[PDB]
This record gives sequence, C-alpha cells and structure tokens, in this order.
Amino acid sequence: DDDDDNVNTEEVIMNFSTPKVQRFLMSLKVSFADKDPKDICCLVFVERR
Amino acid sequence: RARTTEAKFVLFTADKEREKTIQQIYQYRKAHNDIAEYLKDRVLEKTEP
Amino acid sequence: IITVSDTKEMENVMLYATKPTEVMVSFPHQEQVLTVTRLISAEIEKFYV
Amino acid sequence: IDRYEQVSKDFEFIKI
RNA sequence: CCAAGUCUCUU
RNA sequence: GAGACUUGG
Repeated sequence: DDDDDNVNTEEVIMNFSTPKVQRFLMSLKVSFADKDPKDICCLVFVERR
Repeated sequence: RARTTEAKFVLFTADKEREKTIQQIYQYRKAHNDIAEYLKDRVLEKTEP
Repeated sequence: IITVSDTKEMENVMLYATKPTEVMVSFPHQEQVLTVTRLISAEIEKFYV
Repeated sequence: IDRYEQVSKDFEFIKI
C-alpha cells in the first residue's frame, strides 16, 4: 500500500483489526485529538487478563 | 469512577447485541430507581434485625 | 441501611459526586474470519494433540 | 478474504 | 467444564 | 503449592 511505516502502522491497525477495535480506537482518537495531556484523565476497562 | 463533573462514559457493544444490552441497561437504571425509591419510602421503626 | 434522601442533601452529594453523561458507541459486528486464522488454529490443534 | 471490513467516519456517541 | 477478580498463601 | 472467597458463566 505504501512505505511510510508510521501512517502504514495506523492504516494496518485500522485494517487488521475487528470493527470493535477500529471503532474503539477511532473514538479514542476523536475524543482526545489535540488536548493537553494534563487536562485529560481517562480509564479503559477490559475483561480478560 | 468517572467522578469528575462533565465526565463522559463510553460503552462498546455489537450491533446484534444492541437491543439486549439497552434493555439490560434499562433494567439496571430501573433497578437503581427502585432501590432508591424503596429505600426512601420504606420506613422501619426498629432499624435493627 | 441508611442514606441521604433530601434534595439539599442530593445537591450536596452532587458537589462531590457526579452523574456522568452515559453514551454509546455501537460498531458493526461481523462473523467472517481470515484464512491465516484457520492456519494458526490448525497449528495450535496439532500442538495440542 | 485477506480483508476485514472498515467502519464509517460518521458515528456519533448515541445517548444510551 | 471457562473467565474474571479477590483473599490467605507458594516463587 | 494448597487452595479459599465472590461473581458469572
């Protein structure tokens, strides 16, 4: 597809993941696009170890 | 845990599970309402088993 | 059990407590899987046997 | 198949 | 029969 | 190590 391994990493993550993973990481990106790291404080919960 | 003001809570479920999960969450919210109101109205003088 | 029940107590709780906005993120759930998944499943089955 | 399906850009955090 | 977490307690 | 406990399957 391309040689830029950074955007390629983004692209493969978007493509080599289930719609659940894609959607979660999508929401994660849009919720904290360019806010101050200090201003944000978030948790993510998952089931299995 | 989202104890701050304007806190945002996020959930992820499959499309096929949408009706089941939303009905379950309504069960949960109505259970919260039920426990709250039943505790409020229920008045017991003995206050001890 | 005991708890606060008055509205002034309710708002006092809201001073340190918060009812975060609860939202949903639905995603399309598919059932198809890739071939390499089948290959790795076969490999792990051979290992188990 | 060699391909997973994408998901649109337009989702909104529908109130639940 | 499977996960999670917990706890006492093993490395 | 032994398990134990809670929850669920």
